[PDB]
Amino acid sequence: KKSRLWVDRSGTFKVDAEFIGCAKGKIHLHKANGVKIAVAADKLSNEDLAYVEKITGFSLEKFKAN
Repeated sequence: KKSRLWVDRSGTFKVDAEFIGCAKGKIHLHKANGVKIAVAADKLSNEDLAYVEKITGFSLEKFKAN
């Protein structure tokens, strides 16, 4: 795990970020730019979820749209 390029489901936004904590279905992210953001884990890309799954130990399969 390290500050990397995250992408949402639709590919509308891509962000450099590291995973800090996921809560209430959202992901708290700390960008490598030094900014802290909140990205919903359910409108995100499967790869990004698979990664945060590995950080957490949970499964975001349910959050993957396809």
